[PDB]
Amino acid sequence: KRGVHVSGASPESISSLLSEVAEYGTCYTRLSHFSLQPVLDSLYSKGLVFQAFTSGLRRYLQYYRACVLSTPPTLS
Amino acid sequence: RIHHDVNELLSLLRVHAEVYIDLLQKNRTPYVTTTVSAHSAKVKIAEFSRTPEDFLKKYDELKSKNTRNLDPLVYLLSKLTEDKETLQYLQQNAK
Amino acid sequence: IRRYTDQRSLDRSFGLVGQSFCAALHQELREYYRLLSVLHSQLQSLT
Amino acid sequence: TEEMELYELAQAAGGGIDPDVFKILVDLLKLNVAPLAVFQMLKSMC
Amino acid sequence: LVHRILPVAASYSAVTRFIEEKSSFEYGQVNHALAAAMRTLVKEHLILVSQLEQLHRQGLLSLQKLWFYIQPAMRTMDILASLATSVDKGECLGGSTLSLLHDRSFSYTGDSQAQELCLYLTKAASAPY
Repeated sequence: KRGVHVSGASPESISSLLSEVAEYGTCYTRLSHFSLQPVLDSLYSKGLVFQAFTSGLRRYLQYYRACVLSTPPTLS
Repeated sequence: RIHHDVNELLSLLRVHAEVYIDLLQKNRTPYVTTTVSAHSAKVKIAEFSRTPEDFLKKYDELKSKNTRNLDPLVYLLSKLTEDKETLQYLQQNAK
Repeated sequence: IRRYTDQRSLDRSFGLVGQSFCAALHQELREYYRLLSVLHSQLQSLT
Repeated sequence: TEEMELYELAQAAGGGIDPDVFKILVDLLKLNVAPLAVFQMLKSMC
Repeated sequence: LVHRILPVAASYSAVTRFIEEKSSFEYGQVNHALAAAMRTLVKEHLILVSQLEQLHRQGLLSLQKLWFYIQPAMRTMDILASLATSVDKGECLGGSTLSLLHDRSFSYTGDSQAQELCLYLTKAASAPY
């Protein structure tokens, strides 16, 4: 949502805060994108350890959602 | 029992002592089903990548066919490592 | 089952093997009639 | 050959044998043979 | 998020078809005894759905968390779509399908929820053989 210049009056400073949660965010979207697809013992490149690994990785991403969504939107 | 058609004739059909001892070396037991294949032997078709989609697609259709004879072909998929020691004789035979 | 059962049990030439057979079909229809009032009275997990 | 599993499987990846010997080897799977012994007996003479 | 719930509901229509073909009596002794327990599996899955289908009149359901409700709940249903292929290979019957159900009774071991349905079906299906 990068309103470069003008954009209803908020300065460069807020862009430097927002483009930090771009880093956390794109790493959640991409690491969850990476952990989302199952393997089902079917991908041909992925011995079964990787399945349990990706399962625990999705447990972690589910805990992360459970934390984000508990957060009151009434915060600065 | 019936080694005449598939052991004696198969030993005689080779183009090349072990003339009678080859049947004793390949003395099959008809009461068995013990295939030495595994799921690791499915990557033997990946070396012949002339058209690998129509080299990998055939195995699921052969398994979906109702014959149980696709199992012992693990060593037969690799076949001979010598350069055309079985395949090139058909070109001489067709003449 | 009812139409086949009465139309075969009315036939006097169809014999005892067939009449007792359709009598069993009648009694199994009488046992079948039990649950239709249950489906009523449970509206008076099912879903 | 003259079968769906004798003929189509013999020319899938790279292919190529004697056809009668390929039909005999395809029939040998139904003869309850050990996969290594017949190939070793063929390779010890060929 | 609808397409998160589509495949379990799709899976059900394969399995009530596995009733109304494999319990017509032409297929074989082992096969009808499989559909005799697949009778039980369709009502088990529909009894599961009957724990949720009431809820629209009070709003407990939501679209994101129906995935969380269905993730342990596919294991009563989503094993059997493969058990169809396991009989539909060549219209297999008798001992020649019980061998395949025998090796399928030990099949999945990492998740280990697909073993019990094949096991329990082999118990019902092998008994008359």
